[PDB]
Amino acid sequence: WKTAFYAVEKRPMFFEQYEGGSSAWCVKYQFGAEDGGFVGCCEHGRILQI
Amino acid sequence: PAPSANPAKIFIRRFFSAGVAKNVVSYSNVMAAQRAMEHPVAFRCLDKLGLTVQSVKWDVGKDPQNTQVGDGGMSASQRKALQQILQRPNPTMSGAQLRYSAALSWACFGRMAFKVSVMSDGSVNAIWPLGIPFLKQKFDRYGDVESFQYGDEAGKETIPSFTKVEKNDKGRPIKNYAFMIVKPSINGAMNFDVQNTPLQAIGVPVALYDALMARAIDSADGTPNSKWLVTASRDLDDGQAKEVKEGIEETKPGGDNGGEIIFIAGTDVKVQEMKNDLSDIHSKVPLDDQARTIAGNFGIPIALLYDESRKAFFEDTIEPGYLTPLEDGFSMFLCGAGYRVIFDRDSIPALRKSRADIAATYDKVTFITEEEKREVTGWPA
Amino acid sequence: VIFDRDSIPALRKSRADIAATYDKVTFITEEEKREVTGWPA
Amino acid sequence: MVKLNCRPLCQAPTASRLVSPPCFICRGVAPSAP
Amino acid sequence: AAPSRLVQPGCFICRGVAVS
Repeated sequence: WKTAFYAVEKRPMFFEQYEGGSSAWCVKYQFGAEDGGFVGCCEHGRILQI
Repeated sequence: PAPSANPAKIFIRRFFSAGVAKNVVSYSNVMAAQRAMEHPVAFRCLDKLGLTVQSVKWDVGKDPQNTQVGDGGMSASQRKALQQILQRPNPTMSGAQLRYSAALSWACFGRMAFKVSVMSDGSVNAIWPLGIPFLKQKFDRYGDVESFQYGDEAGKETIPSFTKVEKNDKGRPIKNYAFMIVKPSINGAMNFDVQNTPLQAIGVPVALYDALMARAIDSADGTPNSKWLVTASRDLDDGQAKEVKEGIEETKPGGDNGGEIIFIAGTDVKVQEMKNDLSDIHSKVPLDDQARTIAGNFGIPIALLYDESRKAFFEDTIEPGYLTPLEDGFSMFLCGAGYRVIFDRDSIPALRKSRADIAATYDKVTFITEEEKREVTGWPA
Repeated sequence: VIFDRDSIPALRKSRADIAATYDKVTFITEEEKREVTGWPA
Repeated sequence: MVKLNCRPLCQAPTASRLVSPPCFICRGVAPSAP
Repeated sequence: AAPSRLVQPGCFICRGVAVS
């Protein structure tokens, strides 16, 4: 797995008070994250079926 | 002592996420630092700054502000061994090369990292600098970094930080750790902040510089280097017009009738001499200005690229931008209180005359004891 | 909290000269000759 | 703006079977007959 | 890759006595 499939992370999970759309009586929070993944060389794995 | 509760918890909440081993330098900055080593002026200032800091000589010594009578020179043998490594680091490298690479990485990224191999009793065994582009670190829950990851898949040495590591009964560590010396910036975020590098504010003029030099190298080859655009008239009998060409042509240096006049009987030919200025190909005026900007941003007097400017460059940017932070970083966690790493000022060849006269004039004063006359110009005791 | 002015590398020359000329003054006690250029006591 | 909220007064059970890998057979025995 | 089979040896015992 260390070379058959890679995991991509760019920017971790984050929150922030969304200034704008938020008034003196109601808050609007906004969270986000940026990540992805792909296969490496797929001659390194194997699958069993029926 | 340590209360373990810093106000840096404002970022691990949501601005950051624990246990992720984030990289310390953005890849754009690494590429900018890599290509800045190929640029003529950017490399020149870089290797100058690296060279000067590399020249200073290290030593461990008693610190001046030694109010801690409970000296932290715990063994006086660890301090002896610490002197050994500062003069002879990890094999196949000297202390000079360590100073050069440390200052270079600090100038390029605003960061300094190292690795120690303390044997079992506070006696450091060797020092290794760490490649800053591909060094990743992971933070704790409260406010700080605990270990550094060095390598993607095979390299997985989660070398602990100096913060959490197996300490001796007095406080000295027993196993490896790293330093991660950082340069401060706005809005705090001691370790979560963005880097602070001159490379942050030199993107535009270097782009201007390479663009103009691209114009320069391009128009150098491509503009004809010929003169005397001669043109014939529209009744000239090719068979004798060629005689006109060979007549004009056979005047070159090392020609039979060269330097004599050209006589054309009838059918007036007209020559015009091309200017071919080619003396402003690189745009001299808007090129030195870009060179000055990428120089001033690194903190180097233009005159260097007279002795007054050299003394200024030594005691205004190099000293309080590379020498003081590196010295304070090592002094913070490499040895106990009361003792710290020092470098000799008199080892700088540009400051020798200044120190000399300062020493001479102080000698003339009388309402000052001898010991304070010493300490004001080095010379501890 | 105090920071020592003589730690400024550019200020060393003037402090050196200002101390030398003060040494030549005579109608002034030693203690005030000190405090005028640092050096508390 | 009403936002409803419902919680079945009564509940109910949930049964299921526990089929398990059978006493196996092997595909092809050497000493045999057509 | 196309799904390849995983044929294994069966119950192999004898080479010298055919069954009646």
